[PDB]
Amino acid sequence: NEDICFIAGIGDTNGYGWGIAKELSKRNVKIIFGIWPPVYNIFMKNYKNGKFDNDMIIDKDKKMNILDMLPFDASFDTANDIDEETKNNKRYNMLQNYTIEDVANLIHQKYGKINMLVHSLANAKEVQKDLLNTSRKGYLDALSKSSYSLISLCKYFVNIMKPQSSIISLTYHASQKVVPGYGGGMSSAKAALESDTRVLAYHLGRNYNIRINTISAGPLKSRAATAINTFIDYAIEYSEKYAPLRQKLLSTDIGSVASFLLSRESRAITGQTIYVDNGLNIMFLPD
Amino acid sequence: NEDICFIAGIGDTNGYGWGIAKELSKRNVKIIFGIWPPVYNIFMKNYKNGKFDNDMIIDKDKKMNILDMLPFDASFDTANDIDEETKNNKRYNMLQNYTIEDVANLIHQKYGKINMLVHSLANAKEVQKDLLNTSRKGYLDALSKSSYSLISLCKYFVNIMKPQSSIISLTYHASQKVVPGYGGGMSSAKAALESDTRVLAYHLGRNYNIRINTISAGPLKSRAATAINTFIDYAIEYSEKYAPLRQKLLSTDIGSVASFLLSRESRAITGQTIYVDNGLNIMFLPD
Amino acid sequence: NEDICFIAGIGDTNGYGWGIAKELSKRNVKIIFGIWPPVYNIFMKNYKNGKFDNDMIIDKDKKMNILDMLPFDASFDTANDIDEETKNNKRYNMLQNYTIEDVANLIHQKYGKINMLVHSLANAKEVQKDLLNTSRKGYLDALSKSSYSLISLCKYFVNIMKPQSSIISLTYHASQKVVPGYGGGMSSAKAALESDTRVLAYHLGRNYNIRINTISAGPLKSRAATAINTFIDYAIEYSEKYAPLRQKLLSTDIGSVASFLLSRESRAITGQTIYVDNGLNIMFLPD
Amino acid sequence: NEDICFIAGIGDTNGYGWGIAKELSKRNVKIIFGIWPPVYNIFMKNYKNGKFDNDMIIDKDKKMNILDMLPFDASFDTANDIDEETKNNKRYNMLQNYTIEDVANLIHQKYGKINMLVHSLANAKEVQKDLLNTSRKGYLDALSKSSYSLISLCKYFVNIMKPQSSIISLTYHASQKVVPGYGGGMSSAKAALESDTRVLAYHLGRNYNIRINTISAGPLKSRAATAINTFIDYAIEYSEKYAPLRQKLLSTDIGSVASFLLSRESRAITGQTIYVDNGLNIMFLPD
Ligand SMILES: NC(=O)c1ccc[n+]([C@@H]2O[C@H](COP(=O)([O-])OP(=O)(O)OC[C@H]3O[C@@H](n4cnc5c(N)ncnc54)[C@H](O)[C@@H]3O)[C@@H](O)[C@H]2O)c1
Ligand SMILES: NC(=O)c1ccc[n+]([C@@H]2O[C@H](COP(=O)([O-])OP(=O)(O)OC[C@H]3O[C@@H](n4cnc5c(N)ncnc54)[C@H](O)[C@@H]3O)[C@@H](O)[C@H]2O)c1
Ligand SMILES: NC(=O)c1ccc[n+]([C@@H]2O[C@H](COP(=O)([O-])OP(=O)(O)OC[C@H]3O[C@@H](n4cnc5c(N)ncnc54)[C@H](O)[C@@H]3O)[C@@H](O)[C@H]2O)c1
Ligand SMILES: NC(=O)c1ccc[n+]([C@@H]2O[C@H](COP(=O)([O-])OP(=O)(O)OC[C@H]3O[C@@H](n4cnc5c(N)ncnc54)[C@H](O)[C@@H]3O)[C@@H](O)[C@H]2O)c1
Ligand SMILES: OCc1ccc(Oc2ccc(Cl)cc2Cl)c(O)c1
Ligand SMILES: OCc1ccc(Oc2ccc(Cl)cc2Cl)c(O)c1
Ligand SMILES: OCc1ccc(Oc2ccc(Cl)cc2Cl)c(O)c1
Ligand SMILES: OCc1ccc(Oc2ccc(Cl)cc2Cl)c(O)c1
Repeated sequence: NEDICFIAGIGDTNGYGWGIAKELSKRNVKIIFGIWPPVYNIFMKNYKNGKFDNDMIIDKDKKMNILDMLPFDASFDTANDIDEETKNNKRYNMLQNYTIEDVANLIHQKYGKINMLVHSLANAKEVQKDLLNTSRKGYLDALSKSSYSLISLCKYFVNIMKPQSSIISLTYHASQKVVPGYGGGMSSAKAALESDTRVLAYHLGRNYNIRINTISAGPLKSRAATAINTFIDYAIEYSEKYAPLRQKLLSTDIGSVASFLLSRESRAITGQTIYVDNGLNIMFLPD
Repeated sequence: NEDICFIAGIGDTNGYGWGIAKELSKRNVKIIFGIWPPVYNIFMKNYKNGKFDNDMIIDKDKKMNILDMLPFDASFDTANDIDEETKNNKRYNMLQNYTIEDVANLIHQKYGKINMLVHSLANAKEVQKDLLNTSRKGYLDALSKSSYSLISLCKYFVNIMKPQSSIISLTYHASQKVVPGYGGGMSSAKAALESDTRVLAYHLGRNYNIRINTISAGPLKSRAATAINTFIDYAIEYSEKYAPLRQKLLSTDIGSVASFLLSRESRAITGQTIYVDNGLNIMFLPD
Repeated sequence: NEDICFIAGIGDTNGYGWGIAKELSKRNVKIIFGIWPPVYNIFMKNYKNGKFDNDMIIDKDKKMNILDMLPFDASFDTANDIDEETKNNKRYNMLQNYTIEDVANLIHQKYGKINMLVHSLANAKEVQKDLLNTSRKGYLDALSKSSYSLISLCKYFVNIMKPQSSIISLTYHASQKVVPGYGGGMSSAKAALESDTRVLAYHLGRNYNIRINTISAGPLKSRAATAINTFIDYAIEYSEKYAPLRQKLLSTDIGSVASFLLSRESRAITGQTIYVDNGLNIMFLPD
Repeated sequence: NEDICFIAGIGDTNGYGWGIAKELSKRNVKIIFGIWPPVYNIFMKNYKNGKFDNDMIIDKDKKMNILDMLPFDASFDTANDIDEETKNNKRYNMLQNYTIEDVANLIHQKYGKINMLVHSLANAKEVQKDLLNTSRKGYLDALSKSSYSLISLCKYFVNIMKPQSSIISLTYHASQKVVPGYGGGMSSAKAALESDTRVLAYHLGRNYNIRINTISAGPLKSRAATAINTFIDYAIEYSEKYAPLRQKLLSTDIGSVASFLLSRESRAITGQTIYVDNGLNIMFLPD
């Protein structure tokens, strides 16, 4: 009663953002979507057209309660940060107040203080090249959009959160062990993120009593996964064959964990990387 | 319903076992206590004399419910392991079916299959001596009671548990980083426990579809903690001053995490060490 | 006989770069210095003036053999990457061929193929602000100069290295555990670096048979350490008081390890973070 | 000179003990072998009959030098620990001073203080059974012989060692990640060993100025490796195909690392697990 969560990084219903939204809904948490401008209008259209009606069903009792849907770009911290090419762009020209500070302000102006924050987004222009062939521009882009965006989101959203609020992001084990196709500095971005989760936990915990953790998810066939070089088909087959738990990993499996970590039940957990991957991370040798 | 939990390692209401019991009770889980014979009688008398009535209060809306109390010694796998001296000992003479196998059979005969199992016990004859000064007997004692007991509980209880059951144990960071005062091969035992948790997640996940995880708890002033000599006041004071979250760590804080890991909501987590310690583990240098 | 090492990141003799140069010298490795342009001329002047003569003494037998000293800026991958403000800058206008590709070319043109590479440099414009107050520009700068620079150096220098060559960089435990004054995204930069060391180890090992590792050094009172917010005086006092080995950490302590990892003796070690810190990293609770 | 190393765990020339001996010999270190009584006689006869002559060749410039060969059983701390049956056993009846304390005293009486100590031994009665199926006796046997033996060697040998001495042992990644086939509580034992290495680095560093580290070696086809059942050919084949460095892992590869960690050149390293495994440990998914 009175819980609000902003979920940054929803493009459709096949990702972890949706799975997190669903499980939170089971707890009656009011959901707000942060949607990347290039895919905002298409998302809105699909929604209006009922494409997601089946995916919104929680069970016999209720449908997902989406409070709001807002364009959100993690590339830009403030209004001042947008360049001419973006201002003049087909998809952006028709929207506004989609930088991180603007979204924080706008949510606060519409619904007040919130208490749950979800970072569920990543990007890397050069993800299809291996680390050794990644440019400076490509590397920094991955860190900017996949790691720095977490820090920015915290800096701006903490002003509009209640004490004892909770924050999560999503990571991948490629930060810790070598995953060949996970290129473009995504492995690097994820390494920074897991470390940043610790440092942030210190500052937010001491200064605001706010917790932050990260979930290291197993493979899910989402939009962005399909962008990597079959990679995702391999990851999923391998996981289902060699993980300790031979079960299909679902986005709601991550969602049920996200929900717990965002609740008061996990009051004593902060700065952690929690693995939700059917135990795959524990294996050395495939058997 | 049909949720039954066996909690192995309860002697009073001051430890993590009680905190886990209270939190599980809040979710309507049936609780069965396994009590070490040296303190079983004192436990029962206190209970009967209503000495724990206060401690069983949940909401003031609700009160803890305990299905059964059973004598239990995690030193003994089967009846045939019990040495003549122990079986005739003043505190054991009067008790029956207290080995790991017998307690498994007993519970199964009385209530059928269970779906939740808690290892919440440790012991070490030589905990007061630092590692270098620990004898072979002392070290092996510590591993036998604090680590092997977990593997044995698993071997015998997996026959009385349903698929998708969950198992948790409790550990301490001294396994990964040096804590002077944590002697006797206790650090050794917790390191083995945390490694055995992975190995067992493999076997139990593939063969039985059963999860196992361990919680690395922060300092609580329990009965056993005081037996370390003072050490625990130091640990508590240090934790409350330097942890990211500066709040008093409660037994029920661990309880609610335990409860989550035991429920179906952590379906995709297995073989992990989950830290519930106000984030202290993430720190390097104090302030 | 015939070993050449390029050391990127020498400003004076109080850092780890110098300590590495010294120990390598003991093995008769030919040393080449990569010196950051802003401090190139001052370094050259001090050298010419004999300020380092005492610091170059190895022992009774010999003086350090410096093959060459070159301006080197890790901010720039190629000639194309330099902007007008830098081209027009007091200290830069008077030098050339100081981008990473130019240095690789120039060394190769002068001395041929080399077999030992050392990354011993970091920078972060906003190091004095905590992570939460660090800007995008500040964060990315730290990653650009402290982490991406390693990848670039490998991409360009592998063309001019022999099979079985070896590469190292320097890191700090702040990537793994929270160190309060280590701000500006340096903790983040170091986290990316340790992870990048793994990914690089894969690519360089499979494609070129080249090894790469990173040394996680304890505190040394160097130029850059003095830039952090007494921090370094605290770090050193604490380390000398609480590390398992109560001895002054010397730059040559790191140098002797760097030397081993750059030699054939460590033929089977790659992608590792090796701690050289008098064991400090193993402690949880100060005693 | 005055460098003397005791190597505990040698039965033939096919293990890591021999490889460590050869590498130490190359540095003019005096070698003393501690040989388990069940294979001591067979070892001596082979040696005397010149069966190891080939294996002792270093450069063809040089040949291994062995100061002494001693019967040694790491099961027994002192003479008073030896059970009547063992002392009268056919293979033990003829031997004397083979406990940890007696071998320490003996070496001290014969050669004075030593500065290098190698634990290169492990055993487990039930290694063929997976963890879940390991008995209490088997598990405790594995910890007693493979882990406790290290602590005991330390306690008794620290009296016959000089300050700035160094101690190494050998471990395997199955402590940290799951390796099916590594049964008997061997994984448990290696996890305890790796934790005890930190705890002992603390005590030994502060009280004696003595270092201790452990090497996590990749697969070598030793005598003991074949006793696991095949398991080791599998491990080797997997390692040579998937490791960053695709070259055959040799015993002397471990030897040279051991030699570095035992020398004064690793003065600032203590309590670490150093991986010498062609970088396999850093990988997540194969190709
Ligand atoms: N899918 C997997 O297998 C997997 C495994 C581990 C971790 N993850 C992580 O989970 C998170 C969610 O991704 P997903 O797997 O659900 O795929 P997804 O495509 O559903 O989610 C990624 C979202 O990030 C958004 N995004 C990209 N750039 C952005 C920017 N600059 N500003 C704002 N939004 C931007 C995209 O619109 C997209 O909706 C990611 O951080 C990913 O790294 C995914
Ligand atoms: N209290 C802390 O600070 C702390 C921190 C980390 C982990 N832990 C862990 O939590 C668990 C419980 O300890 P606690 O702190 O709650 O103290 P506690 O005394 O409340 O719990 C220990 C219980 O284990 C029982 N026990 C001991 N040996 C037994 C045997 N052979 N068979 C059956 N039962 C036996 C004892 O009777 C006792 O009731 C332990 O595993 C401990 O390692 C405690
Ligand atoms: N000193 C410590 O306590 C400590 C502890 C752990 C790690 N380290 C690491 O050791 C490495 C060496 O630093 P140090 O401690 O010897 O101090 P240092 O100042 O002697 O070395 C840092 C060098 O990096 C150079 N540099 C900065 N920006 C550069 C750029 N854009 N291009 C090229 N060079 C640039 C500087 O000129 C300087 O000489 C650093 O990576 C540091 O992070 C230091
Ligand atoms: N070979 C590998 O693949 C591998 C990989 C990682 C670690 N290791 C480790 O290396 C060490 C040596 O094993 P190895 O692979 O060289 O096989 P090995 O047979 O060459 O070494 C084992 C030696 O230990 C001796 N030993 C056993 N019990 C003893 C006791 N109670 N007292 C004294 N000596 C005893 C045996 O006689 C044998 O000579 C072990 O600790 C093992 O765990 C080996
Ligand atoms: O199965 C592993 C896996 C699949 C998808 C992932 O998400 C991304 C990967 C790359 C990029 Cl550019 C963006 C995103 Cl959202 C991910 O992190 C890990
Ligand atoms: O605050 C840290 C801490 C306190 C108590 C603990 O529990 C024990 C410690 C020693 C022994 Cl012999 C038995 C137990 Cl139950 C523990 O594991 C960690
Ligand atoms: O004692 C810990 C410590 C001291 C100095 C360090 O090096 C730097 C720190 C910050 C910046 Cl901007 C640049 C460099 Cl070279 C470092 O990494 C860690
Ligand atoms: O290739 C991995 C590997 C092979 C052999 C090993 O050594 C032993 C394994 C089991 C037992 Cl009973 C005794 C020893 Cl010496 C080991 O530790 C790891």
